[PDB]
Amino acid sequence: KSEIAHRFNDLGEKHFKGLVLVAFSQYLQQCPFEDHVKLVNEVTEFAKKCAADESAENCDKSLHTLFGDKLCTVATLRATYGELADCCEKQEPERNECFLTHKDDHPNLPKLKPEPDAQCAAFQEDPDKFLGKYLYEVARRHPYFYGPELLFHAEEYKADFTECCPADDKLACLIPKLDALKERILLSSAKERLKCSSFQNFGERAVKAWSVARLSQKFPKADFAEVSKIVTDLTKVHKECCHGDLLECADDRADLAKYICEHQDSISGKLKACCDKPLLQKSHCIAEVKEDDLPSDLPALAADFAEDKEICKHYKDAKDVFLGTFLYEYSRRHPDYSVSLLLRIAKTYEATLEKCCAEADPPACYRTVFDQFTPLVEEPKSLVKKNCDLFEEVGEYDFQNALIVRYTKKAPQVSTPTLVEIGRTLGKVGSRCCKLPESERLPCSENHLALALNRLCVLHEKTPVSEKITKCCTDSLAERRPCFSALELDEGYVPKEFKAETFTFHADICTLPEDEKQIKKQSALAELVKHKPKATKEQLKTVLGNFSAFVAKCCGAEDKEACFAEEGPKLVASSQLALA
Ligand SMILES: COc1ccc2cc(CC(=O)O)ccc2c1
Ligand SMILES: COc1ccc2cc(CC(=O)O)ccc2c1
Ligand SMILES: COc1ccc2cc(CC(=O)O)ccc2c1
Repeated sequence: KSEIAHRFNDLGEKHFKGLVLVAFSQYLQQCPFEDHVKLVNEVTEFAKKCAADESAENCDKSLHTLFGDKLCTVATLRATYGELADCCEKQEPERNECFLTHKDDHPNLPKLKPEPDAQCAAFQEDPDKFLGKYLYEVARRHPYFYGPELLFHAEEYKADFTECCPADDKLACLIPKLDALKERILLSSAKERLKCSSFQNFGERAVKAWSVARLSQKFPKADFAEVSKIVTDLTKVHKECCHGDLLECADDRADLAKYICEHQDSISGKLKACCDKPLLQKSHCIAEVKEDDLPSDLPALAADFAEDKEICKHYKDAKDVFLGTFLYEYSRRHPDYSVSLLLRIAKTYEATLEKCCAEADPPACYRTVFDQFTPLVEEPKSLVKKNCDLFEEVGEYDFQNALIVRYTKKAPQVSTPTLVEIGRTLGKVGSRCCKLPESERLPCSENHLALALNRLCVLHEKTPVSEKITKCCTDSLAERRPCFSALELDEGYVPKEFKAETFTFHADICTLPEDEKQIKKQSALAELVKHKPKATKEQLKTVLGNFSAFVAKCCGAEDKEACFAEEGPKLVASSQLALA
């Protein structure tokens, strides 16, 4: 009868309000917190009014009709969001489809820096409003954040402020906790942006293929019927809150958590801890659940997928279904393979049957299909061993520096801030994955590379500069990392016009936090590669060493500004000659 009433009844007032605020904040990122709270209230009031008499007028209307109508009431819409105001002319589903399009993944809003004194005072005088502020702030900085996951992260936030506002030291309790949370948000955001990116660019079939591989790894003892059910239900959950249907998304995610936990004995022995937790905790715990031990009775696949004489017959009859089965079974027995590698192997299996089932005697052709996988497995293992050997040797900052040089040579047209952010994110992959048991290194590395490279691809949709990057981002989801790995310096690139002020440093740097200095120095490294792109990585390491030395020296000088002014131009001059 009335959908708005249905969701309000199910989710509760608090969660309904939470998700509705996120939804509004994600669509309208530049509008004030004052304004969003009033739409949140007005909509909520309508849901209560509808939940009372469902037969009331306008209550029959869809969430999209109602949420999109409310978005067109917002003061100064044409002035602030001209691009988004045109959509308000259109009917549904055209209008929401129009809204979704005009979202910003890099809205350049100020860095989210904690103030222990002022925030604790805001939390005390009204916690409900203080938590609302958090949802708003993070939502407009991550327009594709997993809605119910945000409500979960907003509880971690509240848990930190409840612990640290009465405490003796208000900074030393709160500063490293909110930095760890900001770290966790960046990762949750990254995973859920790859999901939405995969829908936008490659489609539902691609997201399903990815989910089959991942869940098969996480739940190896689950039947193919069970894994299919969960993938079907999970893919609909992600499709919904990637498309802004946060009320639908939240309801469906809770149902799937309820399902996985009712059937946990047939799915995995790792879910017992997750299933005895509250609703938001439960959903988060399952999503991040440890992989189940391999079953003793795991079947041999050679007979079914290489030896059997009617494989072509099976394959031809229903391709997507047969391929699903192979993906399911091969992923189950390889928790030591990345998802992208499993999708690569599946695409090589598909290719072998396409070829072999055109020839005179197929069985003799596809008998050795599994041996076509060995080179696909050794390539990534090489790149992980090589990058981890480099990381453990030189550390996060130099490894990051090695990667900024690698990717600035690949895509020198890409902005320095973008190259630096990607180099630094790729550097974290070394820190996170190289320390893990070497069996867990490959999956960790490639699954986090997918996040880092999807970031780069998202930034590159906004400001396209490179046809090589476009091709790597749009061609094939499974072949992305290999595609990016394959890029070399463009021999037809014109070296950056040397601008002296680009490499000019002042005393301002000396007061900066550690990482903020790194960013400034790493920004300079990128600008060096752009001006002298044929310079060896060993040349660049030397020159930036000299830059670091110079900065440390002048920050410790009596007259810091005089030191930068006298030393700086000499260093820049001789740096040009060292990079020949
Ligand atoms: C374990 O950490 C890493 C970090 C960056 C990597 C980059 C690549 C991709 C490339 O070759 O450019 C491959 C493995 C990596 C492993
Ligand atoms: C149903 O089985 C599959 C297996 C591998 C797949 C890989 C991709 C990835 C890509 O096409 O680049 C997409 C769908 C798949 C479906
Ligand atoms: C400051 O520029 C750097 C720093 C460290 C690096 C390490 C490597 C690793 C290597 O030298 O083989 C490569 C480039 C770098 C660039």
